Amino acid sequence: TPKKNISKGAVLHEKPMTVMVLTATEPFNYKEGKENMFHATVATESKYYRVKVFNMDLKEKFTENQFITISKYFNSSGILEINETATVSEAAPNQMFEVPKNIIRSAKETLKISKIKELDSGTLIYGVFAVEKKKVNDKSITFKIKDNEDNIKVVWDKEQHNINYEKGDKLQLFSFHLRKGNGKPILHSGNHSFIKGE
DNA sequence: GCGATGGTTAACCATCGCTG
DNA sequence: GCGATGGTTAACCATCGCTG
Ligand code: NA
Repeated sequence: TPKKNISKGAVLHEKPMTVMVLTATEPFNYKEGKENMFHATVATESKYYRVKVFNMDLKEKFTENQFITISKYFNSSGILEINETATVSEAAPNQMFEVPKNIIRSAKETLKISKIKELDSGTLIYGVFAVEKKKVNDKSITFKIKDNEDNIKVVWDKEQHNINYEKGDKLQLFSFHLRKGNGKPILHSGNHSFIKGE
């Protein structure tokens, strides 16, 4: 189906958009071993975007600093999602552009934890954070992460502990969900979450 | 109608840790 | 000693996608 693996409520964009690839993770299985994906960050002249890619045929195309043109991709609350429905081509020279330094900078920065806490519940969070505590449990792995001004609990709920993380490492989070309500805000894993040592 | 997804509340029980 | 903190499970409420 054209919407296979795409997030609920995502909007199809048929028009081509050219982006420069900044980063991409290795592929990994999710949905209890049934599907694969990888995370990426790309930039246009005006914005950077987090990207979730479900078509493994594209892994070779998501190369650092290369320009690619994407169409029939989806937009899920600002996160670009790309499945087999999309077309991805190498960009024509006359479609390339310079990505402003401030965009590159933004795409690499991590929001302050105190600022993260002010966002709406359900907001997807990405970033690199110092680790204060780590606890491996039967059904979860939890962390206390911190920056210079604040700390927050991270809950990894996926039944799987094969995380490439070593003691002393900073923790890199992809697509965690801010949770709040009555009590302390936390970052909780979701179907697409990925965690690794920096 | 059901599966996937997912935020909130809360019960329950264990462990932690040490004066606002 | 004992209140605070933390893990697990579940109920509840909700939306979407597919139901050609
Ligand atoms: Na996939």
